[PDB]
Amino acid sequence: SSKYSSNVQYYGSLHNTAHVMLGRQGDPHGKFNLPPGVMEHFETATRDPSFFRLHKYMDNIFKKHTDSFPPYTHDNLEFSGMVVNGVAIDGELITFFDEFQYSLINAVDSGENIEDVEINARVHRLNHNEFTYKITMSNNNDGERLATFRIFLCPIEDNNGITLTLDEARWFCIELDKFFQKVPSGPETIERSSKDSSVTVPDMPSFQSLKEQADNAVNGGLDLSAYERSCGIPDRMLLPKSKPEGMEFNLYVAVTDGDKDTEGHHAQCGVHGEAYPDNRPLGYPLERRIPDERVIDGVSNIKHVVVKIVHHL
Amino acid sequence: TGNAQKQQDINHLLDKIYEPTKYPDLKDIAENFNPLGDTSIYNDHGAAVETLMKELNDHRLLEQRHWYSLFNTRQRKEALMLFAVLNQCKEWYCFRSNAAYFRERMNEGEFVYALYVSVIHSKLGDGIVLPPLYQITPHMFTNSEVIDKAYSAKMTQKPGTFNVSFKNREQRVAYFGEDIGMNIHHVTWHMDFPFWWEDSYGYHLDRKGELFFWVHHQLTARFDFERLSNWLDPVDELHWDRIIREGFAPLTSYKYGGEFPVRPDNIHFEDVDGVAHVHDLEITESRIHEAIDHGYITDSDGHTIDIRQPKGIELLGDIIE
Ligand SMILES: [Cu+2]
Ligand SMILES: [Cu+2]
Repeated sequence: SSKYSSNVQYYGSLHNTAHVMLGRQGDPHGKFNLPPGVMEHFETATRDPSFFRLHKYMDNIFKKHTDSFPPYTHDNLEFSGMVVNGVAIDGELITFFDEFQYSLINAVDSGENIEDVEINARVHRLNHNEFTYKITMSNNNDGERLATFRIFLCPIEDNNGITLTLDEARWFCIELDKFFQKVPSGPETIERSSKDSSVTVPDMPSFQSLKEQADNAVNGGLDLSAYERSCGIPDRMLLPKSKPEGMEFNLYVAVTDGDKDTEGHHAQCGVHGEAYPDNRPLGYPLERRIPDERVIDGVSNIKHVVVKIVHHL
Repeated sequence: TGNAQKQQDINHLLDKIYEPTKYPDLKDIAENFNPLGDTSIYNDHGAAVETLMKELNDHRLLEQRHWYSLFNTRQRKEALMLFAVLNQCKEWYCFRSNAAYFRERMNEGEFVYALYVSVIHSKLGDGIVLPPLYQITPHMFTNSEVIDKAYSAKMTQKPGTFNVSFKNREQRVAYFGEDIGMNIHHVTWHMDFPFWWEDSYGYHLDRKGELFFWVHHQLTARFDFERLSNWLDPVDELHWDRIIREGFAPLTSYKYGGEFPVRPDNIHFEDVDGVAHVHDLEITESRIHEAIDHGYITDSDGHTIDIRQPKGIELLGDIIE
């Protein structure tokens, strides 16, 4: 229920209200005058478990609609010349637990002529290791064509170990990268780094660091143009945590037709009115019922290869 | 005697149990014998025999080709009378005879049960090794599928072995409970030391009490272990005031009887007519839990028998089971 709402007086605001609604569960009539709760704030909701319980619900509200569309045909997905030949990781894909430090100073009150003591907080966050993509594929077209490199990382077995079906698992897939590259007319091997991913953002510069820099520029003459929008998730979060034993995920490389995608136009963080560049709906082409896998499987420009992730303890 | 004799006889007795015997000797015996005409073979001057007969006569004994549970207070009594004959035989001539004579007009369950317990406890059954229940009466140890696959084999007279079956449950720790070896032991353990033993039968099973305490503590432990190995959590303790969380479908069938009733999950314990009230347990449990807590068990006279000693846990197992 943003203001783009057609009939806000009727459809109200499920999601928002659901936030506040779940928050006072500690004090509804407010006899205690407890403050708002973890869920009644963005920098703190991911905290509380019902957070994900509440969005699974919202999630399948959308899924009901997302799923009403007729599955996709063959003539539908195909990029006529362009066929991926192979998908390989010149990698590892290994995840561990790094250590980070942010500063607790704005937290403690320091009046005056009492001086600053540098206090710090050290946290334990997840991390992985750089690994590159190696997409091998031919342009059996006459010239050069623009292409969208779409890469999802879907699950394989059930945690019962049932091994679901790219119907059961299509919706479960997390986007790992999306980029537009020009393909040359024949055999080519394109590469792509953990680090070039479009759904990722690096940890940010420290406050002090940004001070030192704002200052160091004003005492004798600032380019952090890297960080002026940043919509993404932490690079450390790219891949999932996994098992120490390791597990096999299913890597989906689907290469659609750049010219019809970007058939019109940062553009990742459209923070200022900037028209989202891709035109395909979102989660393409795994956003639709996939009744017989028989199909995904016979379009040249879609290819799936199993990867394996290991967790260093 | 011998054994390769006693033994032979046994094997014959328990052969194709669900149908009148095909071993000619067993049948002229089955016909011509009279358990009441030489009250001398019997160490009771055949009071046992004369009591079965009386029932067999008023024909008030459970029918053949019918089910049987050892939990049925009558079915048990009947089963247990056969035990009592077979039991006071001075020699093989009297056992064979009876477990032939009866074999042919007593129900199979009572019969199978009777013969085993009898062989196990009676003075006269030393040499013998009993065939594995699982092959004697396979409906109690085999799946319902394999069972039907076997009935088909037979209909068509075409032989062969079928593979039995067992991601959605905790029928992941199934390999443990459904094993034909454990199932054997579990029954044998309680054949060895039956809940119904009266020391009149001849001797005294020593510490059946602690034995009882312990045997289950180990199934219970052994079981807890397997669930460990399966990312499963130690087992919930059952309460009479709560729901039966984890129900199952056995997909098992009786030979004569039908298919084992299934239980849905999240059910409420119902007062079952004929056995006892739900509450009837609750109180029992209390009476039990008060002996433990007092230090003493109180008998029928209001005599407090102390259990804060070594004999303790068995006296407790005597009242608990
Ligand atoms: Cu939300
Ligand atoms: Cu038992």
